[PDB]
Amino acid sequence: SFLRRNALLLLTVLAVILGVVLGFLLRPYPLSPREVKYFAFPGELLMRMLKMLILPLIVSSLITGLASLDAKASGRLGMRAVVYYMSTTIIAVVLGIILVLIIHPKEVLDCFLDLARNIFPSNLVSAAFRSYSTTYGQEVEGMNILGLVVFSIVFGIALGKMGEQGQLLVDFFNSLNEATMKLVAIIMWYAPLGILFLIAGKIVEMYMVTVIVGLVIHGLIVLPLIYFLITRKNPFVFIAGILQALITALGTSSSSATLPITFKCLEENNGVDKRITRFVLPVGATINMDGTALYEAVAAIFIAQIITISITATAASIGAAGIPQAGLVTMVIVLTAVGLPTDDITLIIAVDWLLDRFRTMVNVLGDALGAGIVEHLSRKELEKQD
Amino acid sequence: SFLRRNALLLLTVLAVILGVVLGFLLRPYPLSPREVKYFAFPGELLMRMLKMLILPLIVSSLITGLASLDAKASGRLGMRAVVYYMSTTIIAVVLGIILVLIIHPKEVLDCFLDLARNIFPSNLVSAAFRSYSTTYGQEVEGMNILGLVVFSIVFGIALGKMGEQGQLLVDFFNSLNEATMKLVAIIMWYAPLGILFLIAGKIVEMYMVTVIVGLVIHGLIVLPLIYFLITRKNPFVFIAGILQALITALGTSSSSATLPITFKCLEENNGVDKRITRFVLPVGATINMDGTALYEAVAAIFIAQIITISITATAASIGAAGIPQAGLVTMVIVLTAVGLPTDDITLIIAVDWLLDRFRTMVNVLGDALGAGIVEHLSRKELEKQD
Amino acid sequence: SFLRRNALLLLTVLAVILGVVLGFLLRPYPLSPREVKYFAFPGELLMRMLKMLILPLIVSSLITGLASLDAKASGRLGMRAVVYYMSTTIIAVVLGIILVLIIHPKEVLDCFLDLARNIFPSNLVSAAFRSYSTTYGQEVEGMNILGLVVFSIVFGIALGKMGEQGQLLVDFFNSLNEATMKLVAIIMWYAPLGILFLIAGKIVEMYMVTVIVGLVIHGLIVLPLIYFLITRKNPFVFIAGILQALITALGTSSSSATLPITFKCLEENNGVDKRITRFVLPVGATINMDGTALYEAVAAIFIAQIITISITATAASIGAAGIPQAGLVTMVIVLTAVGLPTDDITLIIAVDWLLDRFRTMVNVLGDALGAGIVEHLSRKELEKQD
Ligand SMILES: COc1ccc([C@@H]2C(C#N)=C(N)OC3=C2C(=O)C[C@@H](c2cccc4ccccc24)C3)cc1
Ligand SMILES: COc1ccc([C@@H]2C(C#N)=C(N)OC3=C2C(=O)C[C@@H](c2cccc4ccccc24)C3)cc1
Ligand SMILES: COc1ccc([C@@H]2C(C#N)=C(N)OC3=C2C(=O)C[C@@H](c2cccc4ccccc24)C3)cc1
Ligand SMILES: [Ba+2]
Ligand SMILES: [Ba+2]
Ligand SMILES: [Ba+2]
Ligand SMILES: [Ba+2]
Ligand SMILES: [Ba+2]
Ligand SMILES: [Ba+2]
Ligand SMILES: [Rb+]
Ligand SMILES: [Rb+]
Ligand SMILES: [Rb+]
Repeated sequence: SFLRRNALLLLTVLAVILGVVLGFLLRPYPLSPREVKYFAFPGELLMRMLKMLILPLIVSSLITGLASLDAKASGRLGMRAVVYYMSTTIIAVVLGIILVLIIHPKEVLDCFLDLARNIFPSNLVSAAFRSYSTTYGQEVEGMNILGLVVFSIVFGIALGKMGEQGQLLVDFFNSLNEATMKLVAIIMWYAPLGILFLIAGKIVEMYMVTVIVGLVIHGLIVLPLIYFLITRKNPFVFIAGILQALITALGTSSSSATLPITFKCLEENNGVDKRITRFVLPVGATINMDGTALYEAVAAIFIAQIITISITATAASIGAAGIPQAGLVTMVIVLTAVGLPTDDITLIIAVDWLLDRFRTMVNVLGDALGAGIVEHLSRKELEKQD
Repeated sequence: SFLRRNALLLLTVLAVILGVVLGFLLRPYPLSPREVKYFAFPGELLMRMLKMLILPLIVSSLITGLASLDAKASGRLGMRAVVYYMSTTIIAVVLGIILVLIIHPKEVLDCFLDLARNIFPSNLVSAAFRSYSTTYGQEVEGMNILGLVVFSIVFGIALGKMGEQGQLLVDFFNSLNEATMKLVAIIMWYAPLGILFLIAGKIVEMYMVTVIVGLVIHGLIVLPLIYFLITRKNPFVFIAGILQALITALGTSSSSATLPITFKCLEENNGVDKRITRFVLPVGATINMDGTALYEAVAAIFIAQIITISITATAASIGAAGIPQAGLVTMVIVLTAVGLPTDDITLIIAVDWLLDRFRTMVNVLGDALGAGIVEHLSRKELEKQD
Repeated sequence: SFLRRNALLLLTVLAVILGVVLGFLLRPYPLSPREVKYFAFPGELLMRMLKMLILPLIVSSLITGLASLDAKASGRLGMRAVVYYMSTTIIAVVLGIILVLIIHPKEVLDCFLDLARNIFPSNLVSAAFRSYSTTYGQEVEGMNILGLVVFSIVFGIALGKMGEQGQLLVDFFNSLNEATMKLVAIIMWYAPLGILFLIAGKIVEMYMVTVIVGLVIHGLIVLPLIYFLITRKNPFVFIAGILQALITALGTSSSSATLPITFKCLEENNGVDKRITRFVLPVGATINMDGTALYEAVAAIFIAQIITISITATAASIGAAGIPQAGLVTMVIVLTAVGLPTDDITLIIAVDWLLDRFRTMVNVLGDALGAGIVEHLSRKELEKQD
């Protein structure tokens, strides 16, 4: 009965172990890294299929998400969601400093300007695939999620204040979100074939231990106890539904790439209201620092062998939303403010390929558990609409 | 009562004087021009917020603008609008020659080919952010307004001939125009904070006098007397409404960047019919040469110290719609036809930063006063639809 | 009466002869090839006008084409269409080997990977104008038709399974297809002026004979006899309607560029059902190899003076959908698998300018005659919907 009910998640569990085993079976690499790319190809296709659906999901989710909700109420439960994104990050930043205290193993100012320049895009067509970042054309390949999310929020809320006239395109983007979420059903089945070929190509190439210690204790103790404190419901039962999304989080290593799956794992598996998931999930894929700030704060102290380092590490990953090799460049810029050499970066690249997979896993769990706290803390607002 | 009724325009007047004063207070610049960019940043954000809204306003304005109007009648009042864009330019070109007579202070052929190549875009997605211009990829960053306006006009009129089937997406773009015009309400409030920081960063760096003499006499005598001749109504009362747009025209220095504000200053402040503003304003932001041809014709004679120079100067700025540093490159190409050195251009760049602000001010007033003449000369066509 | 009924096709026939005559009248070229570009300009404008309409036609045709049809039935008549695209190619590849037997006159593996990478686009906005192809950014200018067609098919069929919710945007893209097909009426009239100036600029610059022999025998014997075998109707009567599209196929030399005209020549001239033309024509503009594989297979044997060469030549042109100079680069990659020098390519470029015009003519006829066979072999499926 277990193999019949939960069939696809047992396949992804089989894909993780088979991906490690087959990868370790073909570990002595006599072939050039060019041939490794040809081997990791079936997993590379899944990423293209997922990246395809990021843009028409993020745009359509928020536009309907802020329109379905009253402009006055949505602005209030939105501030309630900010409470989660700020508190969990504060505890994580604090946890990172204690973690290195017991077990010790482009300009800086320009990144705060590029983040503000990315928030308000110059062209929405250019925002859909090019992100702004000052270089010495500043626009470079990689979706400007921070700009599209900002426009979608103010555009979506403008439709809530429109009513009669606005009703047309709101029904359009809801049908569009339903269309893009009907394409995700097929992408979920290609995931086992993808993941096993994707992680196998990435394996064939004490700080590492420090990171996982803090990441697991935050995702299994800190975050679930925050959920149990307000909702008064078991967190593992909520975790059981989002299992098909948390396993893919390791393979994808991007919260944006897993967003189409994470959406179905909350709306279908756990049974969470669409009106709040469409409001929490897109913002959470960029604003949430729970896992990525906890990874970057530990990275700064390890190579050095306090308030200024934390703020710079936060504004780094928010500025580099879904751009390829985001963690690689952001760690360089954060070292200019502290005054540390860039020679140590040549070693963390050969260890980030497995550590970034767990970084996303905490980030995806945070947005999912965040929506669970939001739903319970906004039940009266949701009943007002019905 | 005056401070209560007209509050935001008194703030922009305060922003202009405070922008000059604070700029002159911090005039001795010990900092590198890189730091000037960081200072002019709050005004740089307003430009990104305005450029954001250009594209979804221009596309949606014309599509509904030509569909709401009868395909037979719209084609006729359109020719009536061409009468304005041709006559005012002829008088301006003539005024420029008299102005230099009393007070004397890529190829040419390729620009006429690039203009024709820009009119019909090869790809509408590429047209939304890349303009065609031959270089020795010809497509370069900067919206192809000339191509999007052309498509929107023939696409919008195709919906007027569609009727029943076409009614769906016409109601979509009208709701979309209403959405983009509901976002402009917040951008209008960021303008005082923007303008004061934007003009201050631009101040810290007899021909100049000749230009303003011709520009003021055209905008305060020539254009208002043309309005008073047909409408038989006071032009200053019409100018009083568009005050919030004319002040921003100095700061933005682009007729396209001020189009979202100019739209509200005509539809809300002066109380002009949407059906004709959506028809006159987008075309006027590119086709109108009243101020920019009057600036370029005087530029040619001053550095030289007749029919061929005027036509080449007209087709230059129409070809370079909203592309950055349009006046800088177009003045180089116009000198090849007359046979004059490019050494004189190194001096006008340090004076254009204040002169281009008044160039746009005449251009924005021309499109606004043009719509006023169009409304009065097409009252019977508008009554036919009701 | 003949000049009155069929007026525009007699003009395009006049354009072909006048284009050759005027071109041969101005054959001794004393002007640099830069001036030839300025001469071929009125035909260059038609191509921009046609390329403009490719993207909003391909996207809107398939989305409504798979939604109007039942998800179960469409998947079946789709397999019936694959029968045509596979059988006609098999006969063509076989015909090419017999044609060279009687009358004898980036990596290879990467192209099979790039084709799979193009099928699933990473970003739909980027897919609308940039195609993926590995180079040693892989994304380069030229519409990713293979990616947009794939998305449109799975997105369109997702709307058929949506019903009530999906009904909104399906009526949108059908009105949009009707809009883009109402713009094509004016482009059809610019074609005679275009073609005569476009072919004249291309003329002023035994293998050639071998190609036309096989191309004419396939398009006038093989393909029409396949039509007459199933439909039991005269093929020349069906060819008579699509005459306005077949003449333009010579001028455009691209099946995608002629798609907007080919659509009207089937829906209006021959009177074919929209539901199947919108399903056959976009796929046929890329997947069909009837003419282009017959051109490339003969190209390999001529320069050499069997199963491995045919498969590589097929996957080459499908990978290079509508990208400029597709036949030039694909012939280089196919020679690496066989092991032949690239010195022979410097001669075929000066002969492809007339041979590629007939290559498309066979490809356009194949898609048109394919739709004719599909309609007759799916009459019962079409009656089920009514
Ligand atoms: C800096 O990064 C952000 C931007 C937004 C948010 C919140 C959020 C989430 N999650 C969503 N979906 O909507 C709103 C939020 C508000 O705080 C306020 C709320 C809102 C209401 C009314 C007018 C607004 C005008 C501008 C911005 C937000 C507005 C909408 C959080 C972080
Ligand atoms: C060269 O730059 C331009 C293009 C257009 C215009 C006029 C205009 C303004 N303002 C608008 N909104 O629509 C039309 C205009 C016509 O003259 C004619 C009118 C029109 C009616 C019917 C069919 C047409 C077909 C092609 C072009 C315009 C057409 C529309 C002016 C300058
Ligand atoms: C490789 O290049 C292609 C892709 C598609 C096609 C066929 C086609 C044509 N012509 C169209 N318009 O739709 C479908 C086709 C199917 O074979 C199958 C059919 C279909 C039905 C149901 C689910 C599908 C899921 C994925 C792909 C096709 C699907 C749609 C042919 C070649
Ligand atoms: Ba957080
Ligand atoms: Ba509402
Ligand atoms: Ba004018
Ligand atoms: Ba109408
Ligand atoms: Ba075929
Ligand atoms: Ba249906
Ligand atoms: Rb990541
Ligand atoms: Rb300007
Ligand atoms: Rb071709």
